[PDB]
Amino acid sequence: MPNYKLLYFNMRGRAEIIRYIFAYLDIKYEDHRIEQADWPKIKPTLPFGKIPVLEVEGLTLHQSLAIARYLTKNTDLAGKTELEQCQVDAVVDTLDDFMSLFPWAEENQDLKERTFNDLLTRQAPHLLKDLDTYLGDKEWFIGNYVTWADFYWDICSTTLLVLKPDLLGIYPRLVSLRNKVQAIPAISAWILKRPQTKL
Amino acid sequence: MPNYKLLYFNMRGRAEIIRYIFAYLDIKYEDHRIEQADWPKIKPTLPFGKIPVLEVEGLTLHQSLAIARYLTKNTDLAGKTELEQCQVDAVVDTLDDFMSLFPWAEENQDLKERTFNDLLTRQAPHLLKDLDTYLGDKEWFIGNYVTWADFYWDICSTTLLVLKPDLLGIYPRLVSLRNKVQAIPAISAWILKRPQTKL
Ligand SMILES: N[C@@H](CCC(=O)N[C@@H](CS)C(=O)NCC(=O)O)C(=O)O
Ligand SMILES: N[C@@H](CCC(=O)N[C@@H](CS)C(=O)NCC(=O)O)C(=O)O
Repeated sequence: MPNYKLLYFNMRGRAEIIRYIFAYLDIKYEDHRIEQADWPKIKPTLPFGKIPVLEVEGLTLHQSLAIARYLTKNTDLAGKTELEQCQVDAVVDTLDDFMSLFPWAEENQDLKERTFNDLLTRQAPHLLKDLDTYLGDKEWFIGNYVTWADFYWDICSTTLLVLKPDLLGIYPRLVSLRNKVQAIPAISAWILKRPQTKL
Repeated sequence: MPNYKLLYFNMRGRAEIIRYIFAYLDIKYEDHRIEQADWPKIKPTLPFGKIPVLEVEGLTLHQSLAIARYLTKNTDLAGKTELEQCQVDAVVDTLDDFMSLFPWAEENQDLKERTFNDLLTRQAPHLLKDLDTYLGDKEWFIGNYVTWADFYWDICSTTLLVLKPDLLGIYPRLVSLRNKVQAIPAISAWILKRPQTKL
């Protein structure tokens, strides 16, 4: 129904969860991508000087997870009951907590590459085992229906595999889960048309 | 109506936003506080091995902001419309993004004290000016009614003032806002009865 304008860098990054939700709900929007070179001109015009932001009817929303949660309201993706909605939120928060540990902006490319290494080999196995245990034998994180938490797992694991290709080898269940998310038609189409980018 | 069991350390920390919401809604709950010494015994029994957690009818919820958002649903505290709910969420996320930068677990008490210094003197002014600009002359962040975003500002600014006492001197509006939150009867009562703790 309404017109949407997503603004972010030409990368999956923080905006990708929003792009998945739009794809799934078949909601049209302008996927406005900017190059790093353009950022300096744009940054000062945004509320809290950061992206992504969503222009909705001339109102600029910010914060990717706040926007994702807003787009999924009164939708099954958010979770059917209030208890499930909290569980969906908790999983996205657990995954985001981890991805936030990565020093993506680290200037020192030595320390960075060395921290990435620690994270990927020391902490990840703990996150993965709890996540695996949580998922158990359910079809999706929450149960028998897909939620935006499952989308987030696909989004997060994609970048992580770019970092450490063999990261998921010991977790077939987590593998099957991301495979399932990727098989959903609306997502498969998006994945194929989406710009090939590293992060 | 239902029985609640909050589990966390004896500190405001991550669980304080939940304690504010309970106080305001006048919902009874067991405020179970544990000492650091007990943590090792408890940690392995929790889903993702972290606190706070909320036991509701024998179901363990986790992630403070996921729980806070669940408790505030179908309540004015969450924001009246879907657009305002997104804005309330976004403010909480902006404030949490910042507080997360603080290396609270830093072993190296030199680096830590030195990073805290940087954050407090270089980044905070930027967060504070955007926050101030956002609030403008509204009574509360969202407008003419209190939301859990306002609670969060009181919670976050409390710890920050423990760090840098003169941090808010240049922002009278942000000061008036936290003073207003503190004047709400249910909050005033909580503040007075809550255990005096540093963080
Ligand atoms: N939690 C926020 C984080 C926003 C954020 O840090 N965005 C970065 C890009 S990943 C940004 O705006 N960088 C440009 C800058 O801060 O100068 C969100 O998810 O939207
Ligand atoms: N974003 C999470 C953070 C959880 C977290 O880091 N909790 C800390 C206490 S503030 C914890 O569990 N510490 C014990 C440990 O990790 O060993 C939340 O808000 O619940």
